[PDB]
Amino acid sequence: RKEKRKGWNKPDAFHVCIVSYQLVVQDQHSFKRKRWQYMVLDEAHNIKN
DNA sequence: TGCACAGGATGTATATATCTGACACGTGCCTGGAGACTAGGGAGTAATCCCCTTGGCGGTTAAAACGCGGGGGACAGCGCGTACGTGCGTTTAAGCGGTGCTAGAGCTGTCTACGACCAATTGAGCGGCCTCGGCACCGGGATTCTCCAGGGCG
Repeated sequence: RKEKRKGWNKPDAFHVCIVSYQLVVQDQHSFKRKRWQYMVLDEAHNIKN
């Protein structure tokens, strides 16, 4: 993940990113820094709580 | 003449009177033993609330666990030599017996500052709160920093 995040910030290396549900719990501090346009949730019956 | 002896002239442990030191016994003045009054500090209870558990499925991650290569560092063997161990004679100085002192250690009245004990005020310090600027974590990039392969050199 560090190797994925070293081409991350300054330029645009991707038009979309694929991140698992549970990884945003640990990496929430890193993912909250970058601005985003669309964040979509699959099978929302998880987050329902 | 060469020799044994009878008694004095010195030693020497032996037995007796004598000199410290420590245990043992008989007192009387600062201690304990005990009796009564006060009272606030300790034993006991009625909510309480508040964080701390109960029991176990799964999914996933970061940390724990195992496995091999080998590199270098622990470690055994062994020779050296000088640095203390051991043994003499020679000296300086403490141990100890005894002395003349004193100046500071040590027990006792005076009173007098001066701190113990107790009402009245409050304000400075403690419970409650709610923010934002310093802090937490990480990318970007430059910088250093060590690892490995010649090769010019033995």
